[PDB]
Amino acid sequence: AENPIFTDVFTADPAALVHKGRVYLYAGRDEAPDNTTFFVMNEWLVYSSDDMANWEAHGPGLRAKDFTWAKGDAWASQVIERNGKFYWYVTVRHDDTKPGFAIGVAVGDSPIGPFKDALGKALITNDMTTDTPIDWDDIDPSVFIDDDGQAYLFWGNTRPRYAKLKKNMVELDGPIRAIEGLPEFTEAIWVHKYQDNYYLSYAMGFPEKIGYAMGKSIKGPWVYKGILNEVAGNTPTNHQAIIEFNNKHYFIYHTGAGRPDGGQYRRSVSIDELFYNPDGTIKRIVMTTEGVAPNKSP
Ligand SMILES: [Ca+2]
Repeated sequence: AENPIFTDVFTADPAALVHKGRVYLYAGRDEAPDNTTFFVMNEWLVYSSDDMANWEAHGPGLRAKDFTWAKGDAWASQVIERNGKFYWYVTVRHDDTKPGFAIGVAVGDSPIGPFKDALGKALITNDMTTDTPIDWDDIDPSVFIDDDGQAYLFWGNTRPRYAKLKKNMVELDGPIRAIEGLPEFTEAIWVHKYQDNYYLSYAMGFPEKIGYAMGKSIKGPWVYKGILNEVAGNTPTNHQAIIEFNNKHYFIYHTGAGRPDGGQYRRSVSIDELFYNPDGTIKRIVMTTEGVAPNKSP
């Protein structure tokens, strides 16, 4: 379970879920030939584990070009289960009909697919959010289903936003709302709940750290609580996912510590353990070479 956990490919922008006693881990595959130009990402890979230490590779689960309305760029994504189906929210570069990055959604009958575009068009297009002129604000989706059954889509670079999702998971319900209270917000929202607190962690500043805020409701208000993760080894992007599995908590992220020539466009998923303080704040992550111990259900 030494970090990075996969040595034969470069993996980035991790997301994870727990389904029938296995963790499923989703990540973009970095195919950039070096760290000199830009991200080259075409497909997302799927892995699974019953102990957080030994991982089964399932191969590509989805490709950016699977969305007929996308140019490419298999950017940050997240998968969630509802009512027996799996909804995969993706960042992709939209074709020129609606210039800029966008958020798509695919649907699958199992955690490993087969996945297909659930809409045949984008869920969020760049032109739906014009309070900033940049064309990469509509990236990095995070999805959450609250205890009352209301689902929510969070996203954004520069401008943090969320909206309710309909029960079908593929349609917005009501207004796109701006989120307040996240100082130095950059991108990469992850939302989770533990006991009676909600947590919104995010990439903060640039080069990126991870900051986080706590709320008593999924609607906020969000109260900033400080740095969750220092700048990650040899990468300016710091992209995280937090899950609870078998009575432990896991901070899944990426570094540029892989070989050969890991770096900003050739990243590697890593995992370390996450610990709560009694008051529900989170101890700052310690990023390690050793990673996590096996934690299989007895
Ligand atoms: Ca926009």
